[PDB]
Amino acid sequence: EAPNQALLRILKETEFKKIKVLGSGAFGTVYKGLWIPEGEKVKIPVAIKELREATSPKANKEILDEAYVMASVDNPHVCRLLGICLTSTVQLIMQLMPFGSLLDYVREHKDNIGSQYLLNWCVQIAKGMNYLEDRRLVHRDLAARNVLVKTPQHVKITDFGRAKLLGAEEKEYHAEGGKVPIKWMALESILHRIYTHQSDVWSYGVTVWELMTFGSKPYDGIPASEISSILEKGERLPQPPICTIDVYMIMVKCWMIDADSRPKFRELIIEFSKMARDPQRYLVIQGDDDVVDADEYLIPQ
Ligand SMILES: COc1cc(N2CCC(N3CCN(C)CC3)CC2)c(NC(=O)C(Cl)Cl)cc1Nc1ncc(Cl)c(Nc2ccccc2P(C)(C)=O)n1
Repeated sequence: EAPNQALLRILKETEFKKIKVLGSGAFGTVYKGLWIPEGEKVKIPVAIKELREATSPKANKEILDEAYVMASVDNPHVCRLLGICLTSTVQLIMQLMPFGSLLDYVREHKDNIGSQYLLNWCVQIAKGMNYLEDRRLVHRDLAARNVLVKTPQHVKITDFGRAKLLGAEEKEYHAEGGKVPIKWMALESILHRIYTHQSDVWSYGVTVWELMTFGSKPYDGIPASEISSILEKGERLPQPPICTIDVYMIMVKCWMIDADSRPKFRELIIEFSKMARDPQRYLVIQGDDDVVDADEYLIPQ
């Protein structure tokens, strides 16, 4: 019920210069690029997104909605929406995450530092979510894929297409149909489309399991239609090899059926925080020019 005094910044399409095409597909097309606030003497590196290329006026609904959310978040572990450009096709100008998705990164570099990296990432993602929990925001699509790498030491949560902001008396979002990422999703949601902050904890568990397994596919082989029952019988993802019981037990708590006996993000920070002060006790792995980054180009507005 608090007034969302966020500022939406509209950018002249001339101020920035597309440069290459990082990925394309469902989202549409993301372009590595560069933004030069005029008469400002900084060059800010950016991703520039547009959903494919067809008019589809229902699409701009969705773009302008993710832009609404991102405009309303500001945390060191959540993606910064920089502004939009009101071209025929509407574009989201976002901060460039130079190292790509965490999913890729862990896959590409299975020579990944032990918990120092792994458990540090676990802390930073819990901080990210706990913030959205303050902001009464429910991500509904937490996954290794949707976490970007600014540096190997600093990650941020992205992709707010499915995000929903709870009203001041909304425990759950009661969603319509659609294609949903079934393997990352609480059961109460897979069955009753009831999404919650605690449902987001479950997706945090699958994400952690993704990182601990260096990129494995949840329930690989299984067909998503099965998942609902599989998890109803009592089944869960396995204990990843490098995982001590201490870590694996935390993952398993995020996957309880009663969502109120699942742990809270503020606790997840604390616990992983503790573990990351003695990383090797918990994770066992063999061998352990005018540019300004956006995190320093603070509001000219
Ligand atoms: C500029 O660095 C990036 C590089 C890449 N690669 C991946 C491999 C990479 N190799 C070099 C660096 N290390 C060491 C790893 C390997 C080079 C090219 C990607 N692509 C992916 O990691 C997959 Cl997704 Cl192809 C991204 C970015 N950067 C970026 N920044 C902001 C956003 Cl908002 C974004 N979104 C975005 C971008 C693409 C697709 C989808 C999405 P969305 C809207 C759904 O989040 N990307």
